[PDB]
Amino acid sequence: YVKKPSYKIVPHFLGFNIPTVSKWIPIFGIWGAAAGIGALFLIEGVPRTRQDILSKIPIIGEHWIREIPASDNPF
Amino acid sequence: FSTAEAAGVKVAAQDGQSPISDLSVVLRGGSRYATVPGVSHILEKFAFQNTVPKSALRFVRELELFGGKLYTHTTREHIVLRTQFLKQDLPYFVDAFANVLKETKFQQFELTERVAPVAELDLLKRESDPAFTALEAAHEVAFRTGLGNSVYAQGYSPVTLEDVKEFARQVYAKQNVAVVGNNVVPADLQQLVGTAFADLQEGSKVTQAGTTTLHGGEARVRTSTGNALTIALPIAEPKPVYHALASFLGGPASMPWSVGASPLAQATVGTHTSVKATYHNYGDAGLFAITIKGDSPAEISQVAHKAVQALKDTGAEVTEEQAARAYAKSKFAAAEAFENPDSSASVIGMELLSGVSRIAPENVQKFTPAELSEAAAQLSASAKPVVAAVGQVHALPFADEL
Repeated sequence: YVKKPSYKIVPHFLGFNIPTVSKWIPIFGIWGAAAGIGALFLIEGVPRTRQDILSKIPIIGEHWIREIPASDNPF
Repeated sequence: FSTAEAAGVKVAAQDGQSPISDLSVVLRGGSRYATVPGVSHILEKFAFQNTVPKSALRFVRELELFGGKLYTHTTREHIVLRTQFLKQDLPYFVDAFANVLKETKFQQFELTERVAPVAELDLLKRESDPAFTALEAAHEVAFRTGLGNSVYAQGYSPVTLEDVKEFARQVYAKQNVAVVGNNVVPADLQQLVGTAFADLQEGSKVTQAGTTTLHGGEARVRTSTGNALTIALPIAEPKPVYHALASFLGGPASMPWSVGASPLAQATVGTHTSVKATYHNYGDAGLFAITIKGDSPAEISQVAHKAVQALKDTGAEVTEEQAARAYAKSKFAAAEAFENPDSSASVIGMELLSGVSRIAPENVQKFTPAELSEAAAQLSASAKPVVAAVGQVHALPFADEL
């Protein structure tokens, strides 16, 4: 015989609890990747981005190492 | 069902071999005992609202964790609160009933926002069937008060929180409460009721204000929502033969797409109408009714004439075959009533509260053709016929026409 149902209240805040949020942790990860890729793509033309980030990528990085010949540069 | 007593409360239980139990608290608090029109309906709807130990919300959320269900209804005699659950969860349900009877906070907001709106939807759903309305109207004409009180709360007579709280003070007392357990171990239930319902008031037996008086008459309820007609005959000495007579006269078909072999069923041939004879025993009075519904007032009128004729014809002669058919149909009706948890609870509830020992389906008396014809003769020649017409009332029959 059972006198009482068996349960506990999980901690919650603003209608979020850990079981729910933990299901979404990976989704935040992917959104963060999406935002990272998108941000980097937006500033790919900025010379600093090329110098500091993009040219350092192995194999691919030589796409961003480009020199104007001194004969063709007024400045 | 082994009848016992646990701390002054009458407890009946029958153990079985199934995983599901039904516990029902039957209260002597139906509409014949009502103080104000509609209070027994309101008190029924106030069951499992907020109690001091446990809120309505908490109760429903916990009931879903047990997968239990809750069923409540009001009759002219009782309020029945039933729970259906898994056998092992019995102690929770006993304690829940104890909280309802001892510690219900009857709060005005619950009445306005929760209880009364639900009571109103309950009634509107019932009235969608014009036959319900006709049979309710017939009781009102036949008895006026007591059994003639409305079962359900209506808008025209507003029940107040003080009304409901007073009635609950009378009804929720050891003297008006019976516990009925289907598929519950009887020894276990007595132990639990004895601890849980110990501090319930003793109170006094609720009584009908005034004696049951019988009257004849007519009720004419104009609706635009379908047509029905009840022909009732009030009975001053309720006798078990009227069950046999109700089943004999019959009305509903016993097989699909057929009319039926019952005298009242044969009265509907050529019409899209249905008919049902019913007998209501209320201990000290009874009501024998024949209700006819249909979409055509002309057809209802036609069937009503044949219905009265059928009853007169029965008063003349019934064959031996027909009397045996009535015994068979009546034993069956008794058996299925004792099986259905809804009606079962109230049957033992009437044995526990009132004292009317139950008639087991196997002990249903066989009435001779003499006894049946005599019962029908006594009805066709009644001094107080009731007729309740519902729908296009200008086109339905009157008592004096029948």
